[PDB]
Amino acid sequence: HSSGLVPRGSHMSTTLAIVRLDPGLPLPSRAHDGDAGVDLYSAEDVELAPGRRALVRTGVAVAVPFGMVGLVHPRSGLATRVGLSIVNSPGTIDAGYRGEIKVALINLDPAAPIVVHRGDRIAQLLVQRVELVELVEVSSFDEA
Amino acid sequence: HSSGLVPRGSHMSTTLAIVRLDPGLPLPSRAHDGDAGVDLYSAEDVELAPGRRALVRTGVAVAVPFGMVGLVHPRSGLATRVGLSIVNSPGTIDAGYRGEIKVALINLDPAAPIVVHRGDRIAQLLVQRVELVELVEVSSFDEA
Amino acid sequence: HSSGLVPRGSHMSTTLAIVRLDPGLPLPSRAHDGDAGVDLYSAEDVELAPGRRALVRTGVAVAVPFGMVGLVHPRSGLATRVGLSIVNSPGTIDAGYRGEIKVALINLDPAAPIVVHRGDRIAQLLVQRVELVELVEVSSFDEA
Ligand SMILES: O=c1ccn([C@H]2C[C@H](O)[C@@H](COP(=O)(O)NP(=O)(O)OP(=O)(O)O)O2)c(=O)[nH]1
Ligand SMILES: O=c1ccn([C@H]2C[C@H](O)[C@@H](COP(=O)(O)NP(=O)(O)OP(=O)(O)O)O2)c(=O)[nH]1
Ligand SMILES: O=c1ccn([C@H]2C[C@H](O)[C@@H](COP(=O)(O)NP(=O)(O)OP(=O)(O)O)O2)c(=O)[nH]1
Ligand SMILES: [Mg+2]
Ligand SMILES: [Mg+2]
Ligand SMILES: [Mg+2]
Repeated sequence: HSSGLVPRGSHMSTTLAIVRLDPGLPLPSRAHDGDAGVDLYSAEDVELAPGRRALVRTGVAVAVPFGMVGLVHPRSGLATRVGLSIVNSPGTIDAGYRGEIKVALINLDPAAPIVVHRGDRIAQLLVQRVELVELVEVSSFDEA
Repeated sequence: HSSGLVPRGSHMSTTLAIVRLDPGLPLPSRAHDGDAGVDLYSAEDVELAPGRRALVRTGVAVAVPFGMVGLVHPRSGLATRVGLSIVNSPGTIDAGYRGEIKVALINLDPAAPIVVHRGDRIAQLLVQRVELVELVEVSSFDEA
Repeated sequence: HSSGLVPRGSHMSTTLAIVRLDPGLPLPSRAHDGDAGVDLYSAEDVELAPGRRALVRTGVAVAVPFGMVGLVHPRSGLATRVGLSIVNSPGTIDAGYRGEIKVALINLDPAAPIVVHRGDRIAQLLVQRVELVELVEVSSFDEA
């Protein structure tokens, strides 16, 4: 009945430890139930003239579980409306990283600068399993 | 023997409900067996001068299963040949979305405009599981 | 005790067959334990003036398992420092592909050209499961 009970269908759902390096920002959350991503905030004010990029602090650190990856995606609304993107998209956040998550925002508009404010939602963070593959070198795919 | 039988190795393979909002376009399909993506069509004719972007209608809506994500990726051929990309790539399609899938195409060529026609394959849609992570705020990764 | 023993927690970890088409380059490896990606090398020297793109040979071919996808992501360091990106990111490598992996590098800097050398780490390759979804066409999401 209350939300502290893990419902049967979410028994196996994983936890992500997070430190709010900038406690002034809300915890990242999912916009709606079942949303793939939790939105990351900007800790900072930044203006991007057309074509410029910035490495923007999000004020969070996370501990992606071993066997998993964090993935930093552009929001579609800002992408379409003003041409905001992420140079290294999808940003790859490794299980072992304990640093601050940073977003390499870029202005892909021709002519209009983008102003981002501290407390704006600038990206989305997903968490997926990844295959930590063992390479097997072969001389031909025949043999494999 | 016939294709209506789910082969043992595909017993668990998931279904994706789709509505062809624009019934004039073929259903998205995989180019070859085991292909990660089904190709999305453009419902529309659009010309992108260098550096410009457009939000292009695909004529489909989908129901990504709960626990899953739809992911909209650029095709590599158009990317290399004419510099076509997707501003918000990888496009994030949430389980709860029942709208039309739209592709934010962008011309990354310097000098040559891209012409897209209705019925062109402009992107690829993948479907993956996602971890709907429960955030656990900690003051340090020690504690976690 | 020795590394030839598959530790219990990695019993199920998957193998990826690889051919070094250019045996002069090291095998792709993970920068640290639990890293999502193995770094791909450039087989070639290439200079990208601002805004230009190139399809760069990596000197490898791989056999992504059936049920899986290879994903080619930008490195964040080069993305931020010099504006290097990948036009079709995330590059989609299909299970059935046995060709050379190629990286569609692009210079997103305004003004400074990027020089890549043979033996530079230019991208990262991830491997994930993918849902080879069966489309089910419906006239409305009601019915589904
Ligand atoms: O390439 C895309 C990406 C998203 N979408 C749709 C589906 C997705 O569930 C919805 C929201 O995507 P984002 O969360 O990336 N956009 P934004 O964060 O700007 O809007 P919202 O506040 O709706 O989450 O937009 C597309 O049609 N095409
Ligand atoms: O970054 C990439 C992406 C793809 N590829 C190769 C492997 C992949 O299986 C193949 C096809 O990729 P796309 O489906 O993204 N390209 P496209 O749709 O233009 O061609 P096709 O008609 O072959 O699917 O191209 C690369 O070598 N590097
Ligand atoms: O969008 C990003 C991407 C990465 N990162 C951090 C987390 C990740 O684990 C770390 C390394 O990312 P890359 O491997 O993509 N960068 P690079 O290969 O340049 O550096 P390294 O040599 O550290 O792997 O950088 C971010 O903070 N934001
Ligand atoms: Mg959103
Ligand atoms: Mg294709
Ligand atoms: Mg790296």
